[PDB]
Amino acid sequence: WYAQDQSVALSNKCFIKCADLKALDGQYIEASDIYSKLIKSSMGNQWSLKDYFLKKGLCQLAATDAVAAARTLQEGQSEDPNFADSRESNFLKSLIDAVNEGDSEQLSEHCKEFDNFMRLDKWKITILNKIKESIQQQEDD
Amino acid sequence: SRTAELQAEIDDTVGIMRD
Amino acid sequence: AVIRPDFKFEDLGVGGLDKEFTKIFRRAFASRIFPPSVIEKLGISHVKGLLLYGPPGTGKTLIARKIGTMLNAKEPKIVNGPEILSKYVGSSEENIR
Amino acid sequence: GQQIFSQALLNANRRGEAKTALAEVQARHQELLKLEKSMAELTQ
Ligand SMILES: Nc1ncnc2c1ncn2[C@@H]1O[C@H](COP(=O)(O)OP(=O)(O)O)[C@@H](O)[C@H]1O
Repeated sequence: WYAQDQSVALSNKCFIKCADLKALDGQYIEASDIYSKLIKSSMGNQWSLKDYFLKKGLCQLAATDAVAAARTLQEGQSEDPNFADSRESNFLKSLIDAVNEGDSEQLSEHCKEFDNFMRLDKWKITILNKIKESIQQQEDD
Repeated sequence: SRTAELQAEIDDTVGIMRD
Repeated sequence: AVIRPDFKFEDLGVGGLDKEFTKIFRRAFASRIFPPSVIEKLGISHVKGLLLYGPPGTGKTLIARKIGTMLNAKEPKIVNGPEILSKYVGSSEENIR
Repeated sequence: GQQIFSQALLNANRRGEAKTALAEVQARHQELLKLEKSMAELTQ
């Protein structure tokens, strides 16, 4: 309804809440799609944008789709230079790398490194734990 | 000294925007 | 302590040089066999330097390699000569000390 | 009755090119990170 009213800002506040809750409910693909909408509505308008790129990638990792996460990283690095040089981009890259290697310890290290400089909120911790569990499950399987 | 002054100005502007 | 309780020198590779081994053992690690109290009671100081030399290819490096493992010694620190030198001023002397 | 060569040593003096400064730049980086964080809140 806010998008129809051309209130990009309220629409984004609502879609952030929607994507966050969808990701916490395990609907990671749909949350990633809402983050893609938030990115597109925010392009050319940046701090929230980095967060949007990171969260999109994290949802994709929680869906065990590291290729989509790598594409999201490349997209963000090409389309928004602030994501290119951001800690969020480097962190998402490091998480993609750890997921492709199946090294749940390296992922936990990168999480601690990131947390020391930019505190992980409860949402990121939950999603990162899910990603770690998916790695450990592949190791156990 | 220039960077510290810049930091001080940014902190003040953060305060004003928070208000 | 200073020599392993389980060792007899028959196992170690070095062969054909037995007198030299006895001389080294007698003049180098002998003073560190007793309890310390005797040495000061006798007024004798410990030896600090040992020098080995000979023609190229006689087995000295073999002795150096195997002595550490053979005689229950702390892992000896091995440094090649020309590795000490360095570029920046004071780096070499620091590296020695 | 004799000629000689020439050989180089050192780059500066007490300090060396490996750690040239190695402080005047690191602490500044910490200042710049603080700047970046404050800008993050201000723009938000
Ligand atoms: N008793 C021995 N005397 C001399 N060389 C030996 C003896 N036993 C084995 N070797 C062999 O000879 C070589 C020892 O030479 P080395 O002492 O390293 O030369 P250098 O005296 O130039 O250090 C090694 O290849 C080693 O395996």
